[PDB]
Amino acid sequence: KDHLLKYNVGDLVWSKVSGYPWWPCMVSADPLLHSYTKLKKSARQYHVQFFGDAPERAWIFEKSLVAFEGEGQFEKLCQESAKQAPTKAEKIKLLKPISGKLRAQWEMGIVQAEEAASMSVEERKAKFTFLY
Ligand SMILES: N#Cc1ccc(C(=O)N(Cc2cccs2)C2CC2)cc1
Repeated sequence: KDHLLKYNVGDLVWSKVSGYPWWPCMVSADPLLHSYTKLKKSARQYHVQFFGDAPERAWIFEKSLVAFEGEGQFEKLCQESAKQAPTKAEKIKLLKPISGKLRAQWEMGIVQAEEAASMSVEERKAKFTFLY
């Protein structure tokens, strides 16, 4: 059913998790379930790996994903998420630039994602699929 789906394994995406900035990810298979997409059964989720020195993984709703082209998208993603926010505290935090450990890790993720973007889907799957 790959053709009916917005993303496939190896596609680079930005993911939005509450309390975190938009983060560079790669759509991948769940190491235990062996699936990359599912219905939580009307809304679609995708399994993603978060790039960086301390990688993580999650099932994310399609509405919290944006196709990754590059770092230049980040500014508009922050602005759009801020305008879409209900609470004033949420808006303020979204536009506040990342700092410390998290900023360094986000930058490491970008570096990894940009290398992955320059490769074919097959090549990046082989190189950037973090085992679990
Ligand atoms: N290198 C690195 C790094 C990777 C991941 C995260 C991270 O905690 N989350 C939240 C999570 C949701 C589910 C599992 S983890 C991601 C950024 C949103 C932080 C740093």
